[PDB]
Amino acid sequence: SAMDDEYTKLLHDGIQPVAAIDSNFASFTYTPRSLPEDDTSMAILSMLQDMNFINNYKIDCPTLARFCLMVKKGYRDPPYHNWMHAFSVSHFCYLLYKNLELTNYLEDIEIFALFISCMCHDLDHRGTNNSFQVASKSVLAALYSSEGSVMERHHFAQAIAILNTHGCNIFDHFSRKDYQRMLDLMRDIILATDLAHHLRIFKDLQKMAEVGYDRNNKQHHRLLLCLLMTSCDLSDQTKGWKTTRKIAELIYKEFFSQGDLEKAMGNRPMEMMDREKAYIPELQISFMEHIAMPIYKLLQDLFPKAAELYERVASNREHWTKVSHKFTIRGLPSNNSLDFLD
Ligand SMILES: Cc1nc2ccc(C(=O)NCC(C)C)cc2n2c(-c3cc(OC(C)(C)C)ccc3Cl)nnc12
Ligand SMILES: [Mg+2]
Ligand SMILES: [Zn+2]
Repeated sequence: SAMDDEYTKLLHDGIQPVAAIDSNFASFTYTPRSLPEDDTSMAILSMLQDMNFINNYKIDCPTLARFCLMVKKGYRDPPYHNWMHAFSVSHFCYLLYKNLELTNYLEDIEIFALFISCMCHDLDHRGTNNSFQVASKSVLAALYSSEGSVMERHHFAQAIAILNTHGCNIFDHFSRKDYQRMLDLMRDIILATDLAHHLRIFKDLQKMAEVGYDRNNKQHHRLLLCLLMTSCDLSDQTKGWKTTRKIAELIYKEFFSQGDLEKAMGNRPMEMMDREKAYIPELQISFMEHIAMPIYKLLQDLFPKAAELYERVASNREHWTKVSHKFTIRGLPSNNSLDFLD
């Protein structure tokens, strides 16, 4: 068994220093997708240690090692919603911890829950959205469609299934109340990754940012966790052009595969899922304007040091505007043929 061998080294070789992973590993300029996938499990452990969670919560190391590999093994390999997504999302949570002084805003247990939620938040994704679940009458829809957020409820249930696997419950020494609290947090945070959820709380996120964050306000803590989670989920937009270009390729590959399956079921895909209709520059620009930029604008409003993140997202958006003309074929194709017209 490969996982047993991986586990054996992960446990007995010891948790490597974060600075050994990369000199700039804790910088907003670092691209965690640059890390070899074979090194990501060790890096998860390194981050957990560097944030003092292992020490503070007296996490059993054999259990944590098993847990981390189980979570990694719990992602499938669609083009975007795979383990490297969860890892880069978790890495961004670490960056926020290192760069934004979250301990002034959130409880220890809340920040811990956020990071664990980042690792788990897309568990067992099949490369299709919630609507496809319902449309295809999937098992996941049979379970959760009456509640909404079908995939996100599944992601959360998968995280719990991993905890309930023998030798994997990294929380099982917690007090009853802390155990209860952690799982409730993971619920709310993972459910916050449903865009329907974000749209529903957006006015509140705005009011919070307007009046000013009140660390004594429990609803403010919950809203902030949702915002932070969604900013981790979108963190590929905060790197350079190459990263936003690459992730566009990945997510549209994934989208168009869904659309192809929808067409085969005789249904009309959303335009952005339809490879015959989707115009990537416009769709990406729209996603940045309506989803990504307002989330980072909110983050900047709440955290002055998050300003560079918003500015990088806005810049990447402008770069999409600049390259859009390249999606129009001028002259002939690079094979000198108009055969594609037939
Ligand atoms: C690169 C990139 N393009 C996207 C393009 C379109 C959309 C989309 O759903 N548009 C809405 C429909 C109605 C037109 C999302 C996109 N997206 C996300 C994303 C954002 C999410 O929203 C929150 C809850 C804030 C995380 C949730 C899940 C995902 Cl996968 N992540 N990266 C992307
Ligand atoms: Mg998701
Ligand atoms: Zn995600």
